[PDB]
Amino acid sequence: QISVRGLAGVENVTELKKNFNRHLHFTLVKDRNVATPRDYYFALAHTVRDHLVGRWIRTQQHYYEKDPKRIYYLSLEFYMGRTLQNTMVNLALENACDEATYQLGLDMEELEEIEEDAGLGNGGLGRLAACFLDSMATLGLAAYGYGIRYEFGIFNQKICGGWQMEEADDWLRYGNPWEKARPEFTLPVHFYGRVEHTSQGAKWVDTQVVLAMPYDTPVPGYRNNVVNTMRLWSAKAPNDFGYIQAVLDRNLAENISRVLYPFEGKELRLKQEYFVVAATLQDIIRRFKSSTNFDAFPDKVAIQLNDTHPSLAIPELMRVLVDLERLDWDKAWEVTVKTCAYTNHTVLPEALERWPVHLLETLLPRHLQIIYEINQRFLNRVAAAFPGDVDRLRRMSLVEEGAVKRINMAHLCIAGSHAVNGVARIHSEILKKTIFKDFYELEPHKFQNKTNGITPRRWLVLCNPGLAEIIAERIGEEYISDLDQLRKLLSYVDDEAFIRDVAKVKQENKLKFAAYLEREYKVHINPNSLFDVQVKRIHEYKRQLLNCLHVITLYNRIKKEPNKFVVPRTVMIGGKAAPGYHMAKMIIKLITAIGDVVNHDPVVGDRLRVIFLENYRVSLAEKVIPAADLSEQISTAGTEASGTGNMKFMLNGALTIGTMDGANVEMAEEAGEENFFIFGMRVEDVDRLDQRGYNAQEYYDRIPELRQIIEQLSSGFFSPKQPDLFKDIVNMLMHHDRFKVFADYEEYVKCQERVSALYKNPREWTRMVIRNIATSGKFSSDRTIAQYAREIWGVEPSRQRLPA
Amino acid sequence: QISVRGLAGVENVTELKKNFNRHLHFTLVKDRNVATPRDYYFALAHTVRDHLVGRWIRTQQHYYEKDPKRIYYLSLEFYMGRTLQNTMVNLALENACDEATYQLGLDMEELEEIEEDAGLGNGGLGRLAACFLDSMATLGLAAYGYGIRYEFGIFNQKICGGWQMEEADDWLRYGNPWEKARPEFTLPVHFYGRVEHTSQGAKWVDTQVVLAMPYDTPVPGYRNNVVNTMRLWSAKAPNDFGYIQAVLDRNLAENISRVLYPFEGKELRLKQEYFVVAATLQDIIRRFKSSTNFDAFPDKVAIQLNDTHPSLAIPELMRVLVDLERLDWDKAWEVTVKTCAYTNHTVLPEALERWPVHLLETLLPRHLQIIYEINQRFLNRVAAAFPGDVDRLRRMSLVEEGAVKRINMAHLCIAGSHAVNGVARIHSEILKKTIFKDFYELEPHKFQNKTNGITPRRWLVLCNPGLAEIIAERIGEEYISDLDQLRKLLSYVDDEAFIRDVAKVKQENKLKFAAYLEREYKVHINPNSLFDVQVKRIHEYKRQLLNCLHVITLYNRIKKEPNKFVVPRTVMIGGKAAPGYHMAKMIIKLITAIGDVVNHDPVVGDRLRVIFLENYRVSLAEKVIPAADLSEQISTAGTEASGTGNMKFMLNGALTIGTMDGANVEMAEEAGEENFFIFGMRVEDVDRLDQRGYNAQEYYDRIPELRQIIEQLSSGFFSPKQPDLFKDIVNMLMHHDRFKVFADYEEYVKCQERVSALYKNPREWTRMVIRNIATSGKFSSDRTIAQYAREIWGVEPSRQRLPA
Ligand SMILES: OC[C@H]1NC[C@@H](O)[C@@H]1O
Ligand SMILES: OC[C@H]1NC[C@@H](O)[C@@H]1O
Repeated sequence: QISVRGLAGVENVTELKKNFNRHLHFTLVKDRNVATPRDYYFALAHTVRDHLVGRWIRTQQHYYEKDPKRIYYLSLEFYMGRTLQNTMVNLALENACDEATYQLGLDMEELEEIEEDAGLGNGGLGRLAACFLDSMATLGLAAYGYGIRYEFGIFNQKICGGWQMEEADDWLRYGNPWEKARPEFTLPVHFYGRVEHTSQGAKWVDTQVVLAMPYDTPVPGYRNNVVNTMRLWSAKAPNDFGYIQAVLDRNLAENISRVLYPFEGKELRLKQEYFVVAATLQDIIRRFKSSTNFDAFPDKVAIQLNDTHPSLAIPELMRVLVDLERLDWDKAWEVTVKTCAYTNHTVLPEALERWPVHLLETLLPRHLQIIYEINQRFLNRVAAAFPGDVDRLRRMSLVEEGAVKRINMAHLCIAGSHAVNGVARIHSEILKKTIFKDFYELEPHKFQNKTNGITPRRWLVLCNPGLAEIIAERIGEEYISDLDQLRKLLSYVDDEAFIRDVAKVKQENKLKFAAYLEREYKVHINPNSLFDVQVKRIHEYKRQLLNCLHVITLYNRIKKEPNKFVVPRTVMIGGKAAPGYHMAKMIIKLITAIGDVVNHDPVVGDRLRVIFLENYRVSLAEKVIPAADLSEQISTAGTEASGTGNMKFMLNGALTIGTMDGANVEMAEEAGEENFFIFGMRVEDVDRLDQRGYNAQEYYDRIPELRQIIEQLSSGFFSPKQPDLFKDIVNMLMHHDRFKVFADYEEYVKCQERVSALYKNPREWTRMVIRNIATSGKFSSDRTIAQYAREIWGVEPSRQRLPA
Repeated sequence: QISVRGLAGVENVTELKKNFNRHLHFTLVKDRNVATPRDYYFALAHTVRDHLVGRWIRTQQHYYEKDPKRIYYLSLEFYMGRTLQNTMVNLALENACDEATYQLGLDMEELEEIEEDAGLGNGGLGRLAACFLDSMATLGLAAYGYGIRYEFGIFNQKICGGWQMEEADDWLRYGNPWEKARPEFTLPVHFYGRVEHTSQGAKWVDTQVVLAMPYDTPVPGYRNNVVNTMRLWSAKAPNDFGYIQAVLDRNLAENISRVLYPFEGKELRLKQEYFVVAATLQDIIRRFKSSTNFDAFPDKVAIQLNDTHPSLAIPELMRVLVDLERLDWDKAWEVTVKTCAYTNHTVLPEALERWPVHLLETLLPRHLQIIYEINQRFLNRVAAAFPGDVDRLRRMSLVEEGAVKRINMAHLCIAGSHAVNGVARIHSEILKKTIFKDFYELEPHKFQNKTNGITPRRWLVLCNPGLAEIIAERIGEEYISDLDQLRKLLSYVDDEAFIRDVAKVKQENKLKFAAYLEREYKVHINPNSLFDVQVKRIHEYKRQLLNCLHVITLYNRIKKEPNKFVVPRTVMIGGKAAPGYHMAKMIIKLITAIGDVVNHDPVVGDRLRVIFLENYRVSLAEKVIPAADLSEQISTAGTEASGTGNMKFMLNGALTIGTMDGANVEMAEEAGEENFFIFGMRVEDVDRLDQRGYNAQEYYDRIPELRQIIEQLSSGFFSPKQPDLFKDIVNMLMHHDRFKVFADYEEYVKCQERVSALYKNPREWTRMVIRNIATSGKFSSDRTIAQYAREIWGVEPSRQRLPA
């Protein structure tokens, strides 16, 4: 249909049709009589997979020949979403498949909707890694994603009477046609045991052996015929493991790759972490030996560590080079530091892993020895650089004293890596000034920034084809792999035909999403209202509560002056809470409770709707973001390391209400502050407040509108049958608010009125939109990856094709 | 190469080659560079599978149209062996594939050897069901095998210092290309719960739901284009089943289809049994409704129950018809009796399932109620037929008193079935006279015989192509689906060219197997010796111990007169012992212990070898039976219900040494007693001995040669480092021998001398062989199945093709 999807020729369409029939017939073992839409989805998925694998074989063939420096991206989270459309777009098969399935009496869009989201990630970190794989392939890097094939992803979220219910994600129930099991490349991973010393170094012995089975998923670049590999590890018990009981207990080892953790210091967590690290490192070493001399290892291998999760890669690499390959400490260490780099994804104190010594002792005794020995040599470097600074010595130690003895894994990461980066400028500055100040003063050259990005493939071409077409009409298709080219849309801010087109696309997207809400969730929304959307994980730092306070203000204002005009709004909030995070679960209930009162008040009518979006995930993100008018990015300054949803919204025609936090600062810098709704405390202001002490009572005393809301919550206004249901929320807001919701309330409400004012003038809104879209180029993951490649890994990106 | 495999044409071979490459490329995701022989095996297996599925679809399509009476064969054992060659032969693809793989630089025979045996059965019962599926498809019956997809089969047997070690059978490690998972046809199976009564009948409530997932395996008929289905059930936990623990405990439900039991009254056993029954019955009912009126059910459905294992099918069918479909008792019962039939496979007291009431109460409360109610109505039938016979009432009851209360499942089987059969004439007679006398006197018309059979496809054409070719040269190919035609070989017993050919085939088979022993197991055997082979499960009734006593006699005779001529022999014994069957495990050790002494005695030389065959299984049976001269079938009279190995040997050119037990009686009747080495007690003689009382001491007192052997065993002759190792064996032989080994010793040794005498005259041996092969026609499973079809199920077999 459109230009951004490819050619629907004569030979391709005819050839696709007979491969569809072949897979339905031979692969699926069905005919037209018993074939359900799911079988049709599988037949198409298998047919498209055929074109991937041909390119996949050639790519790995190619890397064998050229022998380039290999990048290893290690994450415990790969938040992939659906694969079919992404695959069709990157291979230029979308129109051929659409025409081909049409000629068969099939709707392709109906088929796409049957694919389950890969349950392989939680949130930002996981989606980031997905965007990166896409970018890495698009830029011709010989890169590998490595992680765990969780049998059950992050839970599916169901709402029952306003409460989050968790239910298992059986995304694999019907099979995954994209993955290829590789049982022939299975690998031992060791646990417990003991250390023995011999005239010939240390030996790890009497170990429980868990086997690690790899599944491979192809990762297609954008129209460059490069197809990289994402390799995911599954746990499988060994074969010599009454007789019936020995076979049943094989389940115990296989529990490692069973569930993604929604930092909780459980053993199973540590085991997952070592599991992915150990198998991955064996694979990396094996691949390098098919190039003896580990001097060249850093020129052939780059390993990127994402948060403290794969931190054990450092002692593990040491263990292999020292105990097994017989290299001297100093040489092994030189190789480890040059190979590894460390990205920090968030400063949240409750996410920087600190393991108890008594646990590493039991589970990985040799690793503890290596850590102690790393710590010792590192501390002599500190001692010699800062003579007499004993407090620095204990601050910088990898070992923490007091209560239980712990190993700070972030400190390990810094010591054993040649580069350390944060994920947006302000965040990387914060690392340098606060939590890693000591390490920065010792090695200022390790510390870099790499502002996060999103892929324009999924996050524009795939999810918003309408917008993608009108851009291409004016400036052509080159922007898809070079998003900076969107600057050229600046010369169109005054063009009347373009203003109308941007506004029409937005309204089409809104109408569409409005109709999805009704069909699948029977809830009725006004499509000409302002689509006010906050979508991300539920957490107090993200301050869904601040949004809640605004929604109630608008409602109270409508009740006070009902016959006075207000810009209508649909307020949408979606996100999962962590299962044991009580406050987050209460917030969800608060939101749905506000909906119950507001959506059923006749005096309000269709002027305010509060909708909770159930089971927020990648594929729901692809539907809601194109339809949004207002992006809520309202974390307390200094808490959101970057964010990436914000970039998704910028790129899709939403204006942003936000604090100067994470990437917001750089988004506002790129579009100009005038084109951005910035409100609230900067980082400096939060610090000043922290010094004097935060007293929420003061805000309750001076702001009558806020006082009313607190009273309403306390007295059961939003919970008539359980008057004191939100007592924990009120009590937290009043006495124990770490994120200072009340302090940003006034300026947030004031900013919101300005958002409303501007929306009454559609023409000016849309011009402001154009200025955002036109300046979103910096936020491409192509740009991010290009920077990692040049400043960290030491490989040159490439835009060159591989033969078809 | 040969005529019995098909045409290797021009279009087929060319077309097979590009499908081989397609699966290697696209299915396997490999190229010539990384492709191991296993990948080549998988590429061929996938290519041949393509031709199956085309016929598979049409067959089920066909049955939908014609709507024939459907046969359901229920077994907890399906002992399938390898599938590739069987598949090639039945489709007539063997020569096309051989030529096709040759043109690619591949040896097909090398590839065949990479396929693992389906770990889905234990022994006779399991192999019987396999032969039957083959026969049912060959004879055009709309039949379905139903059972459990055990994740780990029967253990693999390893010998370590003469002892059986059990190790898990991970036959699925690399995947099974023959099966098709069907997640879309998953089914609930209920456990525990309670019964509630309502104005509207009984209700089963508060049940644990285990889900039952079906895997389908195609079952090709012989060159008739019929392809039936074998459906196997896998356990999978439900979706609403801290949060981490709820996901891990999903393993508990999935333990149902985890391991085949090597009758042990465990709960997990009962659960497996109910599991297969419940899901199977739901499937049967569903299929019948796509024909309201359950009067026609018996005309559309036949269910065959194999031993007491699927006995719960009877109360389960009642439960569905009464509680769910709302039929009256009497009508439901009429339907159940007409649908079900029961085969008994062995009279072994320790294999007739008797479950404790307290267990059925807990696990299946409604089923217990239905059983009690069945028992009540059945006992009124007994009371009215035999007025005043109270002991008959308690003998015939489904409920047993004393100690723990038990349900006799065999009694249930008889009451709720319209036919009951044994598996060889003598065995069916025994059922009528002894263990089911009471039931026979009440309903003489239920009781039938159906002598077991083997398939000539696997057990001649597949395993012995050499013999298959020389037969076809003289009489053509028609015998493969009509084995009675072997009678025509009678007119050849005096033909000189045929005598030589039979003898040459045998020697080729022997040379071949001799060379397999050396390569894979480095053990050196004389190929001109008499190949004396006893292969079957190790059990005292099978009397491997009697064979052992002969081997030691021969050895002692050689030591006494070393320079006297004896017909050289290789004595081969193979078989698995049940893990907790102590005596059987000791017997194995005894056999290997005899080997240690005998194979290393210089004075013996290559005149006697004792080899234990490790890990006896279907594919080893396919190698050893063609190579055998002497078939040991030496169970105590009245203990072997039929046997089937015996028929395998008869058909492959071995003479038989045996007791008049099971099918031996009918084999001797068909070939004439003169052409058979019958020895020992008949059934009548065992009875007479049982009456007087068995005193083994008496035989030890009168037979000096036997006395010597006992002394040797006791004094540590075969166990020098552990003198008293075989004390349990001696002690059992002497005081607690239930199978009367000593009583058959003299006549067994005497018979063995006659076997030896005849072997010195090769020409007469081979003529006697011809007379056996020529009369083995009755033992075809085609004949057996034809009889089940006509006398039990009420369907007419057919030899007609389906379109190609
Ligand atoms: O770096 C991935 C994510 N970590 C926390 C967010 O601020 C950031 O986008
Ligand atoms: O009927 C299957 C098997 N049960 C015991 C054996 O005698 C018989 O072949």
